[PDB]
Parts: sequence; structure tokens; C-alpha cells
Amino acid sequence: QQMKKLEEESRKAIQIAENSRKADLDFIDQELQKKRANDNKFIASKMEE
Amino acid sequence: EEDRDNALIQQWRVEDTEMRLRRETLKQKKLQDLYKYEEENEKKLIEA
Repeated sequence: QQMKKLEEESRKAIQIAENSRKADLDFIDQELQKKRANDNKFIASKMEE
Repeated sequence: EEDRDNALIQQWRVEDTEMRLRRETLKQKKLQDLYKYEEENEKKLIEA
């Protein structure tokens, strides 16, 4: 039954760590994709007047 | 791309220079006519 709590320990060792660290990455991806949009807009916005 | 952006300094900086110089040579043409227009107007006042 320890071995059972252990299979659960993996689930309780938190596969959600995926989701937690992922959330931190979802944030960096907005910083990144915001910037990607801005890389194309930084080019577009700086010219021509 | 940062390096592209550094290149974009110089690339747009020279276009600024380019459009400016297009006008600078166009001046030279217009100003020679400016000269005569004024010289001619005087030359006739004197003549009359």
C-alpha cells in the first residue's frame, strides 16, 4: 500500500508542476509573442515621415 | 535583428540624406533661375 501511495506520490509529486512551471512559461511566451508582434511593429513604426 | 536595427540607423539616416540631397541639387537648378529672374527685372528698369 506504500507502493500505492507512491504511485500516487508521483501524482502528488505533482504532475501539476507541468502546469505550474508551464504557467510561468505561458507568461514568458506572452512576453515573447508580444515582442514578436513588436519586432514586426518596431520595424513598421520607425520610418518614412 | 538588433544588428539589423543598427543597420537601420544608417540605412534610414542615409535615405534622410538622400531625399535631402535630391532637394539640394534641385535647389541649384532653381536658384540659377532665381538669379536671372531678379537680374533681368533690374536690367529692364534701368533700360526704361
